[PDB]
Order: sequence, then structure tokens, then C-alpha cells
Amino acid sequence: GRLNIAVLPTIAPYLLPRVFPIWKKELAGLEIHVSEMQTSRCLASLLSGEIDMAIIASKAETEGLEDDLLYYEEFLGYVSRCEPLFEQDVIRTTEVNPHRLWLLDEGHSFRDQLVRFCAYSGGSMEAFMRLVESGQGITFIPQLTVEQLSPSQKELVRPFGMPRPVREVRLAVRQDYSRRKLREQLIGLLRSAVPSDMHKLQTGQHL
Amino acid sequence: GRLNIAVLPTIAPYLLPRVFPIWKKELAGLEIHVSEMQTSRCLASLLSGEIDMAIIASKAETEGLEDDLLYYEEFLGYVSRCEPLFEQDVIRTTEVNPHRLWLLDEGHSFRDQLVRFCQMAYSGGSMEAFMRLVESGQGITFIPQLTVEQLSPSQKELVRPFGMPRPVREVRLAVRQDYSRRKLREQLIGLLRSAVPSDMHKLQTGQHLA
Repeated sequence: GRLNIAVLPTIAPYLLPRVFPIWKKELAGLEIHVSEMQTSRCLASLLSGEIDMAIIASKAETEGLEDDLLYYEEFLGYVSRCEPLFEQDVIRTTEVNPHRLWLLDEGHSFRDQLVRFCAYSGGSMEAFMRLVESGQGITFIPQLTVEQLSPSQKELVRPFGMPRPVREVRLAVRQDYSRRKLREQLIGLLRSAVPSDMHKLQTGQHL
Repeated sequence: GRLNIAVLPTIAPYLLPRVFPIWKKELAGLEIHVSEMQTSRCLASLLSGEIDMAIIASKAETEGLEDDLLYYEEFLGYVSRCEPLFEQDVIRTTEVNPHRLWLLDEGHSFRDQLVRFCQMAYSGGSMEAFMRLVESGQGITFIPQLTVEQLSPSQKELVRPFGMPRPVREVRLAVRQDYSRRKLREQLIGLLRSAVPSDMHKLQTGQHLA
């Protein structure tokens, strides 16, 4: 059997290094092909039958499509040494200068969700991060990247103040996805690839 | 009015941080808008007036455009501590295990040029994801030379160069031939050139243009 799984561009770099070795082991001999695509293409590709499963960061909200919770993940500030905020320890929404702020394009759920809760187009998170580490402005990253960060990269992280926003990362498939056993096991491996505390919302956190 | 400039995604994260503050000091009061795009799109955007300049990794070679050299840039290997090839000090493309190799999709000139010149699971992947995977001990990927000055000491341990001849690409600034602000254009060329080590300005012994 072959398995076609899409993943968001803002999830893949941080989740995939973790799940690859688990897949390798618990799903031995299953040939899996991974594809990065934004959310709407994911929904569209599930429906068309191009992909089997989708790791996205919201509820599908469309007939034919069902999604299960996998884990919650916070939004974290990434602040350059020459910003006034650098000297504070948590991000203050109100003090953030929007002319010095790197945001992804509309259509990335990561950006859509952050703008609700609270110069350079087409940007990647890689680009924004490199800019901040060299003194240029502020961007936002997902919690799961800090574990990949060097100790001096870690010095630039600033969490939000309570209430701290989280996005929910979910697995999506077609309602009548024929392979109900595979789908459940996966929900099992993916949830297993991240810390257990993330499996549950927490006081101070709110979607 | 303002400058609309496009930039390859295989260039922006490594070059934009160097040039940004030099653009501020020297071109004060000039409002710049940067957009990340792949090569074909840069070209069609110049022709159609959507952007004014594009920083690409080849000669435009299209009716109506022209371009100037900015610098040369090696392709580099990025090898995880678990791969067989990690023991070697130079990488050979012909020995790379294809099942443990991450590559950008066709249409990304960084992959298209490498594959052609060197005559050599995961689609739609980003350079960031490929590097994260390699750091975690999984596979091999290729990186542009200018990214090394952003790498920690531990990350640098994974870099492996090619053996002679080493392949480089040329980074160039393309515009419309009828382009208006011809002064702003030579200023920029200077600023961009000054944003990279002087060794990259000319083709060095042992480098061949891919």
C-alpha cells in the first residue's frame, strides 16, 4: 500500500523530523509520500482524492471532510536584539510596531489566526527568522521550533502574556475514508511524536 | 515611486539579512517592497510591470530583459551524522543514496541547475525542512554557500563541499531593457555586491559555472 499525506508549510519542518523515525518503525514497509501544501489545497486534494490524509492546523469545516485533534501548540514571539520589546520578557501585543513586523501571506492559517487574536510578501518563516537573528524586527514562530533552536536563538524567544493563543493541529481525511484502521493508528503515532502535555489545552492557554 | 523588487526563495533568507541595513543607510527615504518568487514568475512579472527588479540565479535570456552580475555562489552538501558519506570530506553526487536525499521541486532553479550540471517521498519541501531533517540525523540535501555564515558551529560540521570542479551559480539583477531609474539601478548593483564577501565577486580557481 501507498500513503499520501499532505502537511502545512508551517508544520512540516518542526513535526517531520520527529515522526519520520516513528513511521519508519511502526508502519514498516508502508510506502509514504509527503507533500507540503497550504490548507485550501489540502482540503481540495482530500476531496479530489489526490491525497489520503492531511496534517493541518484547524477544523476542515466542509461536508465530506472530518478531522481529529492531535495536539495544541502556542504562538511565540521572536524578537530582535534592537527592539524595545527585547528588554521585556513577554510579548506585549500593544507595544509591537507593525512597520517592523514580519508576517506570512494571507492564506497561511498561521497568519490568519494570529491577526484575528490581535513591505515583504511571499516570505518564508526561514527568511523572517534569519532577519530577526540579525537585528531586523519581529516575527512569530510556532512553539515546536524552540527545541530545534540553538541557545542563542533561544534568547530571542518571547512568549505572549496570558491568555496565550494556541492553534490546534489536526488530522483530516474524507468522512468515508475507507481505511479506518490506518487512520486511527496514525492519530496514534502523530500524537505520540510530541510531548504529552501538548495533547491537552492548559490553563493560561486559549484558542 | 517605490521600488518593487523580487527575490528567489533560495536567496532571500541568506542575502536579505546582509543587504537590508545597508539599504537603509544608503538609500534613506526610499520605500522598498520585497516579494519572494521563483524564476519564471520573476521574469513574467518584470515584463508585465508588476515588479521593477528581480534578483535571480541565472541570465534573464528573455526578449525585453537584461541583467547584471552580482556574485558567484557554490552549491554545498549538507550531510547528517548518520549517513555513510559523513566520513568523507568531499561529496560526490554519483555516490549519494537517492532514497535519502531531499530536493526542491523541478522549477526551482537551484535544483534544476544542480541536477542538469551534475547529471544526477517528499514533494513541495522547503530548504528549512530539509535542513531540520539533516540535523536530526536523517538524509542529505544541498545548500547555497552564502547560508554557511548563518550556521552555528554544530551545523557547520555537516557541510561538505564538492571536489573540483566545484559548481557555482551566478546571482544577477534583472530589469526591463527600457527601464527608467538607471541611476538607482547602478547604486543597487553596488549595494548588493558589497553585501557579500569579496571572494564571491569573481570566479575562483576550481569553480565552474553550472
